Amino acid sequence: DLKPDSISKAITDRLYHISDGKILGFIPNQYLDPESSLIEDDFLLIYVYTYELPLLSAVFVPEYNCYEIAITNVAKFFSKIGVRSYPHSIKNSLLELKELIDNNRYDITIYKKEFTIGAAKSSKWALKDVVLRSASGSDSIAKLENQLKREGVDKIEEDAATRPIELFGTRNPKTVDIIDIKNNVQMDHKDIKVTAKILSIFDNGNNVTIYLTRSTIENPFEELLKVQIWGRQNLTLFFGNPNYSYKREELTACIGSIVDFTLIPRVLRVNEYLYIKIWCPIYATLESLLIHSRL
Amino acid sequence: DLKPDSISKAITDRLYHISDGKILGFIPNQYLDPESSLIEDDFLLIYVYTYELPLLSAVFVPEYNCYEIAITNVAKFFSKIGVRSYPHSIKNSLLELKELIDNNRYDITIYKKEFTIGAAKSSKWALKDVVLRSGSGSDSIAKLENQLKREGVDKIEEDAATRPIELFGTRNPKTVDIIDIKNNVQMDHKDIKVTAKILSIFDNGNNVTIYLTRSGMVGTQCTIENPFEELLKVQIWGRQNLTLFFGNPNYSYKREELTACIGSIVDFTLIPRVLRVNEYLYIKIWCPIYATLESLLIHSRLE
Amino acid sequence: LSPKQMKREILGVLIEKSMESKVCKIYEPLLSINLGEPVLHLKFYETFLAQLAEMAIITLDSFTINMTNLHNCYRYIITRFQSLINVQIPQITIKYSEIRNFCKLPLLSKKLILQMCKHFLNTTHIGNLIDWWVDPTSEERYKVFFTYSKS
Amino acid sequence: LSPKQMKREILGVLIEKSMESKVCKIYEPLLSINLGEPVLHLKFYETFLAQLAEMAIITLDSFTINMTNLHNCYRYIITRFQSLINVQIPQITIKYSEIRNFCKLPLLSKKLILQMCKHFLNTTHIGNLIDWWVDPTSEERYKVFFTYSKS
Repeated sequence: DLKPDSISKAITDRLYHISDGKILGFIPNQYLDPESSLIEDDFLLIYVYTYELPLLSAVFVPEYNCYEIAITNVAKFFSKIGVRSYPHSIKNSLLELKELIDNNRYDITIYKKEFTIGAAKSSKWALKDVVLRSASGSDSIAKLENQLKREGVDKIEEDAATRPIELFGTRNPKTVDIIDIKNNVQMDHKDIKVTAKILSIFDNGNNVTIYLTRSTIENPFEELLKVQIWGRQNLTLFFGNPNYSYKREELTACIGSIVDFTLIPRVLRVNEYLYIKIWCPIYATLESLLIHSRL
Repeated sequence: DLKPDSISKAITDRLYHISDGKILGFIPNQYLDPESSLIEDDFLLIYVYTYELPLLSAVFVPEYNCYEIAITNVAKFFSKIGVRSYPHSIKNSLLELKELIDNNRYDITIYKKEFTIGAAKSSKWALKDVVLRSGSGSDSIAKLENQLKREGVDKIEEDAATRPIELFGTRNPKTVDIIDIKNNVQMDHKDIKVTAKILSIFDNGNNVTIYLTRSGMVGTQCTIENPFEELLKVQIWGRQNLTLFFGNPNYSYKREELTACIGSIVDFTLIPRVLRVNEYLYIKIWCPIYATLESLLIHSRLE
Repeated sequence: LSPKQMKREILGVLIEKSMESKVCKIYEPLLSINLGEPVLHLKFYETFLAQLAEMAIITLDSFTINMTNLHNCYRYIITRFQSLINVQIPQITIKYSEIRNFCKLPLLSKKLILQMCKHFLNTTHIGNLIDWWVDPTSEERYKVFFTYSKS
Repeated sequence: LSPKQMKREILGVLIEKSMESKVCKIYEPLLSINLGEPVLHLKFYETFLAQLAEMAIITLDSFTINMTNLHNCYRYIITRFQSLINVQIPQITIKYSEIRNFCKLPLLSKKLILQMCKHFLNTTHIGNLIDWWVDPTSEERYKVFFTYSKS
């Protein structure tokens, strides 16, 4: 069966069908990127729920209870789904995208798209077509955010990714596999460790992304882990200066070194009342990676 | 070397010497017995610190950093140490004893004293003589209780022995031997499982005490050579807990029912609790969780 | 009153109890069957508790049963299956590893997981479910089929 | 300065840091030795830290040194030995298991327990201690003798 964790079993040039899907949200967006941050191809991600999948709370987990899907051509996607202000206005385009995914459901066509992370080649789901389907029964996502509008978002924002990063204080934290992290599916609050090889580290403007592997990557679910840093204080601490300055090949210099990370779970807003779970390294600095890199 | 855990190496009928001791407190007292519970002979215990020993906190541990010592004649001890209202006023005498032990240090003489629990014979410290003594230099104990007097005892009183007993919620707790419990010296706040054989089980009025031993020993007709390593004392205090243990608000039972679970092997779950022995000083103890006489008695007639 | 339907009766009693409280007396479940004694009989009852404890779904004193792991395992089953009922999904394929990994109870057996799901499908009142069927398809997977009265 | 002296140097820096703060950056201890960029003998330093972590007196990050266990361990060494100095005891026998059991550190070795105790005896300012000697009597026990200027 097509499942958010089943890309290693997917075949190339083969179209796969998500019937009756809810587009939960998308990154980037107005909640993570204020200002009209010009959206490039392949850097727009969407997150899709099917009602067969577990529904724990307003925090969804990619590769578990939602699909992370790359948009290969934004203009076609916005044109086909019903967006009308692109590319003149990024802000109004995403506002229009929000109204359409909040109200409708879609049949979605995806395929296993090969792509490179630095030198390694891996897979990712890419969107091919989107088709509005007729309205109707009840909607668990709509019920969930109706409860969320009454109750406290405050507790979820306690785990927002920009909140400054502190050690939880777990006694003798345990080293863990990437699989085990992917199966770590609620919001636990405890320090966990992982030992992994740096595939690449990207400066994305207002966040830093670190691709990690334990192993061409046949099974990105089991063997690839994306780790991110958000926020002024967190980023300032990573670079060692408040301007996010660094030399070009300092990020390159870290590729290939095995690094032990301590992670805590954080939360990224993808819609007004919906979030995805992410992992963040604790007290990471380019400094120490760089100094360790020379070893 | 005389130590609170060294009674196994003590010779019988020899007097041992405690230099410059701080009597931390005593049991019973105002805190564990409201109203003057008649202090019988053998049933008055004092707890003595010596400054060689480690100071962890206001929660002290017998057989580790303080001596549990039995008083074998209350009236001799009270006379010897300076109590002047005994026995005309039982509770005004404990007031004078608290004054004397809070402001003075003493040179104490103790001996190994043999006493029987059920059908086994074991040892305990007993006080022979006490002598007044008085030096400059700050008192680490008084420093401790002046700190407690400012910040409060509320966190330690959460572990008072009379609080209703319930599980802390430890995720999958490990079974452990008696040696390991006796070496457990801090206020861990976690559930500890132990399998052990019941030696005896006394109703001391306002508390029940269950004496536990290693499970693989012949009957109960023997001698306990190292009570520190071999003998575990698990206690139950408080209306809620005793009512639940017996099954009655009246603490009602029939005499042969206690001695009937002697010899039975029980899986206990234990938590650390605390007995107040002075104004700002305490001793660590162990208590069984949801232990009931009925379930012991049922468990016994199956085995 | 066959041996394996005694195990169904106990397991369901433990499940209902574990939603109220995480603890109960060891013999309280045996007490709720016999009103709602031979030593050979309740040995069988304690042999079953030992088998459940061997899988870590409960832990045991001589006094009480700790149903914490049962509580959190059954809470996931409620969460998972109430979600499917409200959308009125006709069928679902489920991996046993899904429940073990979510609860971190990797010694849970196929039989026990199907019994807990079956118990919920007999228990629940919310929704329009009125019939169901469970297919023990494979070593890793089972299917559950749902039937509803309204649409 | 030498093989053993760099190890003693590092172990001592960690011990003083762990009273100040329970956490620090991996290279703070190395930087407080040198200046108080290009080096290449980091391997020895990292190798040493990893050996301590095998015993869990510290736990290790590629970015952070967690000294909680080191703090809880050295704190007990202060409490134990400062007490013996206060009363000016001439000698004591100590089982290694006592420090292990207290701090929940089964993998602590003889060498480190003695090194940590010797650090305290060279460092302490409280008392009339002036000389001391550590006899590693057995695998279970070690004896420590104290010598005082005054009585």
